Amino acid sequence: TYKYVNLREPSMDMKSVTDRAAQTLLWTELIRGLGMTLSYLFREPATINYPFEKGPLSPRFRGEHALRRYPSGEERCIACKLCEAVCPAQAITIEAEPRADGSRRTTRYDIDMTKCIYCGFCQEACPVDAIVEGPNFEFSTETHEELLYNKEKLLNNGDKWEAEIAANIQADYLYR
Amino acid sequence: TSVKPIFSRDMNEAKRRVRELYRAWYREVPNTVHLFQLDISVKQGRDKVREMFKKNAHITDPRVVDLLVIKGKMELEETIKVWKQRTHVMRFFHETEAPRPKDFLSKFYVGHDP
Amino acid sequence: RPTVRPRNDVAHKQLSAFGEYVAEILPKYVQQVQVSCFNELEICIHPDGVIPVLTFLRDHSNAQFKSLADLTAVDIPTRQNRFEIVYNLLSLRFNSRIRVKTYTDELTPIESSVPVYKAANWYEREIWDMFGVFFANHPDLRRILTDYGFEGHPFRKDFPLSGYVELRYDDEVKRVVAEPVELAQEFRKFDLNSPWEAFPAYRQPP
Amino acid sequence: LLQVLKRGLQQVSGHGGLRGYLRVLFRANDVRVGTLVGEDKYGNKYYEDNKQFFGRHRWVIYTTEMNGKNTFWDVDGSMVPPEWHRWLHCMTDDPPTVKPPTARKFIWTNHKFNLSGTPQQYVPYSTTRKKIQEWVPPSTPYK
Amino acid sequence: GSDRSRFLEGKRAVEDKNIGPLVKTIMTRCIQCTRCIRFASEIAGVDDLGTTGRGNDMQVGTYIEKMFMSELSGNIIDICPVGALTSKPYAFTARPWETRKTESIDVMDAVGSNIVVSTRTGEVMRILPRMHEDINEEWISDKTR
Amino acid sequence: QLITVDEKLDITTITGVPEEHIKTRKARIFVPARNNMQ
Amino acid sequence: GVRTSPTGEKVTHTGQVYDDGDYRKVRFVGRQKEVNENFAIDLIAEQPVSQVGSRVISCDGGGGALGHPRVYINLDKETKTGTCGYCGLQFRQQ
Amino acid sequence: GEYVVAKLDDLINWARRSSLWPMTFGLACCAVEMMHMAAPRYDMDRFGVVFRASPRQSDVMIVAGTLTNKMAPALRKVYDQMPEPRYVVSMGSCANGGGYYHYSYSVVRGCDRIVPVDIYVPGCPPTAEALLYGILQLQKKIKREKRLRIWYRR
Amino acid sequence: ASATRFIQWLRNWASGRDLQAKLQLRYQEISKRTQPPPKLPVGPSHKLSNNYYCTRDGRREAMPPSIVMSSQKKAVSPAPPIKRWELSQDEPYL
Amino acid sequence: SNLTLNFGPQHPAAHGVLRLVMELSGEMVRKCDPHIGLLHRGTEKLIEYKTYLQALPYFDRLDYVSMMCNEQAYSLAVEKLLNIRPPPRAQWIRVLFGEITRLLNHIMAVTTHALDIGAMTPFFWMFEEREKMFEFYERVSGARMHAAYVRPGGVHQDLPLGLMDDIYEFSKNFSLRIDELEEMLTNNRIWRNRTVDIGIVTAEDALNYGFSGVMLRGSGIQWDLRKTQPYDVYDQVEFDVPIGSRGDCYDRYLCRVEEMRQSIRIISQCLNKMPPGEIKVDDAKVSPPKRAEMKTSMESLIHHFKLYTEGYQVPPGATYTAIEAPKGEFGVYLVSDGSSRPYRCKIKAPGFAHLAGLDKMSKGHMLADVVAIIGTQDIVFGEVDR
Ligand code: SF4
Ligand code: SF4
Ligand code: SF4
Ligand code: SF4
Ligand code: SF4
Ligand SMILES: [K+]
Ligand SMILES: [Zn+2]
Repeated sequence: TYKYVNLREPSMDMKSVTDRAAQTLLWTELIRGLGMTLSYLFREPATINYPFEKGPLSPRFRGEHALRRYPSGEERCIACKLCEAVCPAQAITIEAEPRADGSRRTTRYDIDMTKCIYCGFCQEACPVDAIVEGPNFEFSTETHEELLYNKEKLLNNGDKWEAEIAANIQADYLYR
Repeated sequence: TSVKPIFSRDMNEAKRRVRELYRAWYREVPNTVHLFQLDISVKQGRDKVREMFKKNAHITDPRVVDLLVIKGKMELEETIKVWKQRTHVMRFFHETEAPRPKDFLSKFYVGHDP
Repeated sequence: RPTVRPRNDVAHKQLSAFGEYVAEILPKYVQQVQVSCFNELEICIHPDGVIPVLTFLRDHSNAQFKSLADLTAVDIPTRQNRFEIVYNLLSLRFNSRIRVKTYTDELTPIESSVPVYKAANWYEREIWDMFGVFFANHPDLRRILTDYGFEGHPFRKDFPLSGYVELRYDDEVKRVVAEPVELAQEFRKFDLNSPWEAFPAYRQPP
Repeated sequence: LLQVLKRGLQQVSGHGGLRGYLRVLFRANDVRVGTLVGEDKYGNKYYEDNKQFFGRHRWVIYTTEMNGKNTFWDVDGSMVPPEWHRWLHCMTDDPPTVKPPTARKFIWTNHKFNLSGTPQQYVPYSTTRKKIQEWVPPSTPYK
Repeated sequence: GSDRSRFLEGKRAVEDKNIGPLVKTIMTRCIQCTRCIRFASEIAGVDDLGTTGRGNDMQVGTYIEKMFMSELSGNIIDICPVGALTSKPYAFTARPWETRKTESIDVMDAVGSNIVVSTRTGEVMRILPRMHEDINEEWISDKTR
Repeated sequence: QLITVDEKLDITTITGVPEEHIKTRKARIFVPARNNMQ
Repeated sequence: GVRTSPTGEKVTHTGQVYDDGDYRKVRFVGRQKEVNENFAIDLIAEQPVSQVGSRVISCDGGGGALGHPRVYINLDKETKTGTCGYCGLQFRQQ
Repeated sequence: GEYVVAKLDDLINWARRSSLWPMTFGLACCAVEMMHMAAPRYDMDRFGVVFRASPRQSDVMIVAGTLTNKMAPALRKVYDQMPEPRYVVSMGSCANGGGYYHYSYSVVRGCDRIVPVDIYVPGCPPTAEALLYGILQLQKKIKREKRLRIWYRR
Repeated sequence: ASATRFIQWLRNWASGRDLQAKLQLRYQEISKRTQPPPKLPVGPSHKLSNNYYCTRDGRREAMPPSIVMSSQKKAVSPAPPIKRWELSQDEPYL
Repeated sequence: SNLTLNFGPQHPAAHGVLRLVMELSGEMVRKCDPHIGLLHRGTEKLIEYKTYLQALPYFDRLDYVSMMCNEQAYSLAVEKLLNIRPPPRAQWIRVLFGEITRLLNHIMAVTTHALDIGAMTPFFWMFEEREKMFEFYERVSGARMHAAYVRPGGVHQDLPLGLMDDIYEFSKNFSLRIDELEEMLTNNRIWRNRTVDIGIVTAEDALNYGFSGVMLRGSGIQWDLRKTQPYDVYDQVEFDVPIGSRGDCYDRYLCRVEEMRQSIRIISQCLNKMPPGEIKVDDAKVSPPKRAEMKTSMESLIHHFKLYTEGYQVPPGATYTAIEAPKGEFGVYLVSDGSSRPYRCKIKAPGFAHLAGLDKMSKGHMLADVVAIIGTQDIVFGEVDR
């Protein structure tokens, strides 16, 4: 099924011809356009007062990465490298060895935040909710080097944001 | 050993195109030095043209020669029409590359590469 | 069966019949005709047949493939003719798609199909740029995607992913320069293939 | 038109007089009056007004001092602590005064804002130990 | 196999066995294939491994506390189809998909066993056997490994 | 019409590869050994 | 369990620290070395051993689907506790 | 003496951070989020950041998208023609360091190989709000400048 | 929402519409930002019997292409001619 | 005389950068030679080093105004090679967000076309609508643009509770926003002077030059892949295909405005016909299992482990799959060699053939018209250069 967007015959009766001459000489359709912009002048603007007001986001939002812990304080990550395998940008670098207590834990966990595409595949792949993308999006820096996160930075991000991260996961985990 | 030609049916036909392309490049160099305000001289530019031609002097396949001329003409068209910029022209001279060691001892000192 | 893609035997039969039709009319050029299990018709032809076959498919009243959807190439280094040229055509009259494939190597040119489809102009420039296949009698054959002065044909399987050179700005010469590529982090090659066969239906004879 | 002017006057009174009214005008470029939802431990004050359209219905008046930094004029979004970050960005409807976050012993008690460009900025380094151990020659001339 | 489970019960769990510093045993992963038993008896000529118990409780091991320290012992890591027997030195250090394989030769003796050297990011991660029917078949000695 | 070429096929000059990565490289042609772990 | 080396640089939970003659510690001059202070190895050691009745116990890390894959732990050995391979919690048969 | 130089620095710093005219290099998808920062919800004009600015009238360059080798000389040329003071904001992973295309043969692995960068805005793309946070962060960087203080002590 | 009645009339007259009925700014008609938890359904392969994977294995039902002609009567078209489209009855002409 | 157009306008623009080398005689344009590749990022080569899942985000970044539509095209191609079928609810979600994406694209196409011609104001009004649609993207995927939401097998997650109500509230008011846009442009004599009889292309030429989408329908060709070669559940919704009569910029503008109205009409049916059920194919050898299953069932954990490391293997074969993307026919020629990584992935960008026709369409026009013709083609150089 189709329709014509511009297949109309203008009437050639005198009344219709004089309607078009009036539009040509008196700029009626231009005046109409001025009416529309005038009405907007008197509308409330859509602008918000950033940084005092913020754009709305959802629990699923993919922001700055963080490494999480169990309630006891033990790290969740057990160096399985599923996140490193799936990462589409090869942004993750991991090394691991047996910890002094025998645990399977990483000795390196780097995310090059300038390689990362913020896709969230790592947190999908993680089997123990260890690597997540947090809600923070205001972490721009003055140097490139500050965006090459190592494990200490990511663990500090986890300890910094866990209060929000845990609530957001509580809100969305039944959709996963 | 029966193949579809590109342009030239034998080496003699192919070498005619090579000489025609060299003529065009040879005459273009003075204009290139002026248009791009290059700090190199016309002699340096023409020496570069000779070096690029010489490195392929050992070819004996007329089809390979045709492709080399096809590519050389494309490169000339980029230069004449000023689709290239100054950086593209100067990429033939590798000015910021430090000379790499040639003899066995120099290579031995600096790494494992042959 | 909810998870399995349903078959369409009617279209498989129609495309098979039209495949024989084309082979009967162009025996000088047609080498193979196949219909995939998801109902796509491919005509494999000798490279000399590009213009006759494409012209026939465009102009024949039972074909009318007036629209060139896509023209591309595939590099298979193990083949004597490593390059496979693929034409994806569309017929609005018969609401159908056909695929025409031929082959070439590094030194053998292919006839330009610009006379049949004006759409081919840039597609062939891209194939020349990315694969180094030369198209004879092309009005304006030159690179289209790569940088000026770029050496090599990046879509060849033996061209390295990161190339051979990289750019930076150099203050001493006050311009962007090109130097041999060095990576702070080498791309990490992964061996993913399972050592166990997945699809018995495609097993090749020993 | 007179009722609009009254609401204009109400905002001056609603910000504790002219001095408080001018302070918020110059700090926040906004003189609206909202309901106080709560104040965090750093001094940020959170307000809501659900008659405003979505986006302007919640806001924070940043504290004038945080972690030893004078933030009277210099404020930024990283000053909002995580428990309020969720409410302010409408990721949830309940503020931390009604749905407090779960307490864990490892969670930062003190939020930190973006520290880039300061002496507390993050500096990357390799967290792994040396791989290849070199032979140490004997410290005696037995040769 | 299928793509899902219909097992609604609790799982079995078995205690681990210490058999030396080279082979770590996580015997809950064992699928009772008896490859290690047959290798130890036939290839290595050491009748130390067997099965104790019966039925679902059948357990592969040594029964008593014993070490399987033979010059060919490390080969049971390769033949164990599962992660029940794993290299202790290698533990947790790498995943297979990320290693680069260099096919090379062993120089620890004069046999010349064919090996694969697994490397990652410029580091040697482990040594594996490489099949060669006329030399080492598909085994290596523990010094080589 | 076809021509006759008896030269050995060589495309080194038209591949764009730097000379260093043609003349000093050693290619290894092999069938990969089975991963002994599987 | 942070500790400072003789030069004053903190050692991380992975044991990393630039040695005396390592120029690379120049990157921290005028800035700082990011070190997480909550060493997981020390925190998991503070958890009490859980006393259970059965020979076999299961752990999923707590929180149901928000924990780790559920594994079963054998507690027959009396010389040691059963340790969860995911979260490090310890169990003992009473 | 020092008091007069201190206040003059404040005045000129205030004027410059209050009138930041950006030249946007809309290279790829990051430019879309840049347009949303100009759109009504954020209205960067309300901070004094004008919508339409000519490269020769610009104070800040925003690199919003992937920088290819083919494009790198042209970007440098525009930067070189910018009158000073001039600042560069790198927006998004591609501009920051190559991003998804880091290992491509045709891509510059970060625009900071071509021009000095003042602010790196992370994300793929950064949200319009994250970009606005970065611009506000550049303003506070300008606020900390002490050009006349340094000159006085020369 | 809070425009004076006079301003509502002015912008309604200037635009020629009833703007107040379709404001572009969102108020309280939108969904709550906290929702009750979902309980999502499971697919048709979630069964305890009569569910052998080999009966629902789409990947293994794919076959190599049928070879119609290899170099190893009525005419036909690739499909029947397409049927002429019908004019919209909802609104044929704009 | 020879002249080079600037890379981009002096206001924010998100189409990419173009080097247009032109030959002029007086006011008239005699030759147009677009020089592209300024956003060539070797996407097609990078995909060969990715698993099928890892390559999916690359399609968000092609026509980065039509993200989920590009995801749909790639997903359909892999589903065809896999010989599997996404569940009905996922198909409805894909059509629903496909049309929301069409609205996103057509706002950008129409309003930036106007903005470059000098009509700045509509861009601001309609980008507030785009901002609200970005919120729908963010609520289903967590990202405003590059959602990576539509995947082979279905979609990544089910709609959150309350989302469909919000999509209804948005859709309820959108036609009024279109009307305001038409009030500014449709009957404006300046707008008509800039577009009417500009860039005329005949039906015959449009076909031979490889055009698609509105570039065909503006010339009267009755063709739309959603009608003629339907995919997902497009055969279950009612809508009209707008057709032009003059084949010029003005008719193509009218076609795009009317297509926005039809997209609202389709969205309305999607909101009412949304079925219950799972949102990705119930085959764990293709689609990963639910997280609760992965943490409880041995089979689920294995399949989760393998799908996120090796990825699923795709049977060997080649397909050309195309959709009616907002900019035209968007297709992929996808070659599988039997492994978990594609052997070759050629991307057919509708703007590639459209831009190749710029020289043909600009003949006999003035310099200022070249801007109008580029706008009417709706060119984004992520898909042109790839
Ligand atoms: S978000 Fe995506 S690109 Fe970034 S680290 Fe995770 S998997 Fe890699
Ligand atoms: S973060 Fe998760 S997926 Fe990545 S290595 Fe650790 S446990 Fe595995
Ligand atoms: S080889 Fe491994 S799986 Fe087989 S019986 Fe021995 S320990 Fe068990
Ligand atoms: S990797 Fe193999 S042996 Fe190890 S737990 Fe998984 S299925 Fe068992
Ligand atoms: S960083 Fe992401 S959004 Fe920005 S240009 Fe690159 S791919 Fe596009
Ligand atoms: K093993
Ligand atoms: Zn546990």
